[PDB]
Parts: sequence; C-alpha cells; structure tokens
Amino acid sequence: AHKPVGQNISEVRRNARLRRHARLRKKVAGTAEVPRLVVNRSARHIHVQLVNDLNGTTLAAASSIEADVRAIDGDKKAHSVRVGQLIAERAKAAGVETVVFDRGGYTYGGRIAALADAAREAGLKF
Amino acid sequence: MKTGIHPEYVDTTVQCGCGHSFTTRSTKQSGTIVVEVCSQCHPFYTGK
Amino acid sequence: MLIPRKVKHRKQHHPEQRGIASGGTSVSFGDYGIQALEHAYITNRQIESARIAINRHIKRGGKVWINIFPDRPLTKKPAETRMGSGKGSPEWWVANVKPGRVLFELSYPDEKTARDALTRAIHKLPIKARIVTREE
Amino acid sequence: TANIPNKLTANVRTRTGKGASRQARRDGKVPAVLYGHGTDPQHLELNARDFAAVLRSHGTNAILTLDIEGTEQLALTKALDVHPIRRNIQHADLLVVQRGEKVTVEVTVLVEGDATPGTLVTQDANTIEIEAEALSIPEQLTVSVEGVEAGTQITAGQISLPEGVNLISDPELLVVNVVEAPSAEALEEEGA
Amino acid sequence: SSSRNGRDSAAQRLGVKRFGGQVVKAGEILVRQRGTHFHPGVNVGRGGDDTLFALAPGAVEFGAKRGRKTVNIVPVARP
RNA sequence: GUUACGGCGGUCCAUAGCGGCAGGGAAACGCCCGGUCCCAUCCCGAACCCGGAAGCUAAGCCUGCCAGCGCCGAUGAUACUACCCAUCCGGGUGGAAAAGUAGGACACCGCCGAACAC
RNA sequence: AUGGCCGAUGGGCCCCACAGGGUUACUGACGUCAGCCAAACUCCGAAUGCCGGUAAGUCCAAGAGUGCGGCAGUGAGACGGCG
Repeated sequence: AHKPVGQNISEVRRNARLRRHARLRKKVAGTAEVPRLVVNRSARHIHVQLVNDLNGTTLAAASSIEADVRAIDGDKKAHSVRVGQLIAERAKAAGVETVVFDRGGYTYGGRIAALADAAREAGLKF
Repeated sequence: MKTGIHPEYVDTTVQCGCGHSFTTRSTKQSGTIVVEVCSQCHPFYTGK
Repeated sequence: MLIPRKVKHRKQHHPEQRGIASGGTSVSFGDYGIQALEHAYITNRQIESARIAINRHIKRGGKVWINIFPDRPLTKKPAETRMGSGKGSPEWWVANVKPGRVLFELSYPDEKTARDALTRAIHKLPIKARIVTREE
Repeated sequence: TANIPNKLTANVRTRTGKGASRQARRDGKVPAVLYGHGTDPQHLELNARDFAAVLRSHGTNAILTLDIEGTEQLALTKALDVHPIRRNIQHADLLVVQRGEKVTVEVTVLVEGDATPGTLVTQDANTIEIEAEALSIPEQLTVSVEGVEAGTQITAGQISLPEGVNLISDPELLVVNVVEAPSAEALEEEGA
Repeated sequence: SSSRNGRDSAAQRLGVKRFGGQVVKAGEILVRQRGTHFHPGVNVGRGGDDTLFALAPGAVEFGAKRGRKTVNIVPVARP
C-alpha cells in the first residue's frame, strides 16, 4: 500500500503548460483565412495543426510520427525543420499563405525555433 | 551553473589522523584538507 | 437587559411590520411556549420584565429560553426640539416580532404551574399572545 | 409492529392553482399531490376532517390506502403544510410505497419515567431518523429516564428500536439531556 | 446639534444602453459600466473606463462563457 | 471502419467536480538517463533548453464501478405581486418564487492524428 | 445572535518551586447539533416597469407622434390610493 503524498512532477509540468497555454490563447485565434498554427512538443516527436477556431476544425497537420521525418538522419532540430516544410506545403495545397503561430506554451527557442523559421522560409507569411 | 557569481570549487582530498582518506571537492583553496577527527576516529560513530 | 455588544450601523430605518413569521414558528427547546399574534416591537425592557415574571412564579426548577433578541435600535430626538438638524441618537433596542413567532419557551415538571407562569409573562407584553405546547 | 393501512377516498382535481386551492380549502377539502417511485404526479383532494382524524390517531407518518376514482393505491404521508396561526392543513405530500419497501422517515421521541428529585430533564432533539419497511413504521419511540442521576446524556444510539428498524441519523445526537436542577440564583442570572 | 453628512456625487448614468436584439452601427456604446460586469465578446471592444462598444455593425446579443457574462454582435444579413 | 490511444476545441461550462475500488502501456502521452552544444536559476540542468532511450505503469493520462462529499432539481402548495372587487377585515383573474421532497448524475458533442482491420 | 456537546486557552487547586503532571459551580476559543435576524449581507430571486422586433387594433380620428418657426403662461400646489 503506497500512498503518494505530493504532486508528481509530470502533472505539475502538464498543468503548468495548460495554464500558460490559455494565457497565450487570450489574443491568438485562428480563422478560415488566417488559421492558428498550434504546436505540441514531446520528448520524442513534435506536432503541428492548422486550426480554424470559428468552428474548431483542423485544416492540415504534420508531425515527427511520419516515418519520412523519422528517416531523417539528423537531430531533433533537423526533424523539426523537416516538419516545418511539411506543414507549409500542406498549407499551400489547402489554399492558405498567412497564419498565426500558437507556440503552445513552450518558450520560443530550440526545437520550436527551428520549426517556425523553417515554415517561414517555405512561404508561410507570418 | 552561473559563471562568476559562485565561489571557485576546488577538488580536494580528506586525510585524517587514523590514515583514512576521502576524495571530494570543496572551497578550500589549498586543494588538500587535513582533519584530526573523522567519522571513523569519532568515538560516537564507533559506539564509544 | 439584553443589548448587542456592537452593531455595524447604529441608526436604522424602522423595521417593517408586514407579513407573518416564516422561521421560528415552532417551540424547539422547551415544552411550552408563547406565540405572538400581532405585530409590535418587543423592546429591551419588556423582555426583562416578562422573564423576571416567569422566574418568580416557577421559583427554582425549570429553564427559560428567550428566542427573541433585541438587536434593532430605535432613535429619538432630544426633548423640546424643532424638526430637522439630523437624526436623533439611538435610545432603546427592540426586536421585530410577527404573528407566529415563538418568543419564550418554558420547561417545568407540572403543566398547571407552567401555564400560569407563562400567562403572567404574556401580561407584560404589548401583543396579544397565546401559549402553545410542543406536540401536534 | 405491523399496522393496518387507513382507508381514505380521494378524487382528482379539475383545476389547480391558488384560486382553485383556496376555494377547495373553503369547502373542507385539503389539496394534495401524489408522487413516488412510479414517477407519476397525481393531484388529489382529500377530505379535511377524515384526514385530520387519521393523523390524530396514527401520528404524522400514517400509511394510507387511497381510493382514486375506484383505484386503490398505497401511500405514505411524506410531509404536511400547517399554517402557523390557523394551524390548518393547507397541503399534503403523499408518496406511494410498495409493501416490503425500505423508507426513511422521521418519528417522534417521548420520555417516560420519573427522574431523580434533583434533576431537570431536557429533550434536545424532537425527532430522530429511521429506515424501516413501509408497514413496519413505529408511530413513536420511547426513552425511559428513571433513577438516572447527575449529568447523563441519552444519545440517539442508546434508544431501543423495534426489529427491522435502522438508525439513519448518527448515534452522536443527544436526544435527552439530564442535568442538575437550576436554583433561583441560577435563574435570575441568565438573560442579563 | 447638526448633521455631518449630506454630501453626494452626481449620478453617472451607467447601465446597458443597447439591449439585446437591437441593430447597432459601428462604435455605438453598448453598456456603460464601471467594472467588468459585462465582458467583451465577438466584435465588441472595451473602452478606457470599461465602457463597451461595437467594432462592427450588427445586432446585439448577450451571452455567457466560462461562467462570465459576455456581450456579442451577430452579423445581421444584408438584404 | 474498430480501440482501455494521442492532440485541438465547444456547452448559457461541476448533471462535467472531489474522493474510494479495480484495471492498461502497440503507436503515442509520459515519467526517466546526461549536461558538449542554443538556453536558464533573483543560489540550484529543480524549472526552462538541448542530446538520448537503460528502466517503469509506481505516478500523470486513460477505461470500468461506487450517490460517499459536493452539483443539478421537478409537479403540487406557499410567500410575493399587476389589475380588479370590497366601509376599516379580506377576496377574484393572471404571473409565480426561495427552501424542501421525488428524483438526475461518476458527462455530451465536433475536427485532425495514430496502432490495426479493410 | 439563543440553547446544548467536545474542549483548547486562561482563572483556580492537589504535588507544591516558577520545571514537569491532573484537577474545578470556573474562562471556556476552535469545531459541531438545533432555532433565528439585517437599507448600506446575498448561494438564490419573482410580479410590474423599461429597451427593441413583429402582427394586429382605433383609423370621415386619437383631433396622436417628430422637426422648424411666431406667440405665451407656468416655475407658491392640495388631498386621496399605493412604496
């Protein structure tokens, strides 16, 4: 019989990210012409979606789950760059050229940093 | 680990009067620290 | 002589006398009680004169409960004064009583003495009242 | 304790509202409603005199067998509405119960006996909670206080109950408190 | 014997100036309030003194979100 | 199309919460190993950042069951009330609470993505 | 803010030290059971009233509304019904 006493670090980190993602979400919103680019980051992968918050539907998505990104010989930042290109091409195929960036509550730097500019250079004006 | 705000951490060795030797780090600038009574030396740790 | 130790506001509008009592209409502590039947401000002294009257008749045994507490103040302007120049200083403390309210409750072994004792208390109250017991 | 249901005749209500209910009272009938596990609210008018008679004899928690337009339904008096001054019965809530059903209700408590001469007996709680079969409900409970001395607390758990009866309320309730009789010195102190 | 009270301010004429179901142009003031009793919604902007106004023409519509009173504007349809 | 799976969102935002019991780790979500590199501590690689996959469902998360604490909550009656009738009492037509009772409830829905079937 | 239950806390007492322990018609917080009160209390919350939309009604007229212009008077009110 083990009764944990304190908060586990995993849930403290999980709750804190949710708390500091809402305060980001006060000003950032998406639209059918300017979809919000939501970023989710994990220790093994990364995920992006184009969300149209008027009706809460996703336009396009990309992630490090796809084996194409997995087969990249590089680093996590190199996988992130490959993801950034992928979402961009899927964005243009859906008819969007300008987005807003929802960094998702993570500090903008490192893997996210590689994600944003890789899509920025690919033609996603934001 | 902030660059300059911290005292310089010196690798040192503990030598005691009983011949016991310990390896650690410390602040002692000499880099070697001596001691007269240690845990082995201390009667309380030996039940004495 | 019951007065509140402190009150947030010392000068207040007169408590209104409309309606009938919604809470405290049934005897809860004792076996007999006095139930009001008309609206009137039962002041601070009338409670004291009535409570003393009960104790004198029941003598030693028994316990008396006073469900009414006079915490609502009333003011009067100083005598021989024209109207105006502000509100008068608070004078006496009253507790607003509506019909159905149970004021006193008395517990005593025998019924006959208890009913007589509560009857004396009624004569010290401005309202027409009746004595009510505990059962249905 | 198995009791026989009391028979009453009830008829449905054509119009409901404060206009109709007031007139119904003026006619000597008390409006009522009937709901239960069957999930079927029915509006009935009982005769005031016979309803009063049933309650006076069988207590407030009376088991009834209503006759609603020729149909016999077993019902229990859930609650009443007594006007504070007139002491009428303005409205009654009736709950249908099947035989052998566990129902939670409140019964009264009476203190019977003769306390020691230097003792004042105070009843803190009038009614206690009880779970029992619909027909096994006791009309009232008894507590005996004879030869009890000093400050002795008769709590709810100490009461003896008929078979098949459970004490839903916690035993910590202090139904009866016995203390030393106040003296004239003590009476003329409290309240000042 | 005198009164030390008797001072009062002007009445500020707060309240809800535009009620639900009314057609409002751009910039019309919807509610005049002191705190954020009413919170801005869609096409409703907050003024300096928490006065609410409209950024787009349409019909007012009061609503709630996350337990907060909100004021919105529905884009009435062009004929 | 299926799943005890990941996300992003909704509802006039607890009927959705709290707690107890049992249960899961395929991809995932995680904890976890380390401080060379971007980056960081009003001291601390704890947090944030970055590099990984040795170990684990014990936590987070998720699934199922509990009416235990909270939450919602009728019909009827009553309080109150607009209008009207009425010589001071009161009454009619319409509206109709709060509390309590019966009960409800251990959430519902939308868009992508996974492992797998096809 | 009434009456109970538990009892810190303090008063007081037995050991007696002023340290450490229990004792009491006492002081009895905190908590809890039962019954209540408030213009400057609100977990709740009507009826009327008000803002707007729509369909009608009166429509040989209420002699209605809105804008502009000429001419004024009024700016000492009273009682009755409701808050």
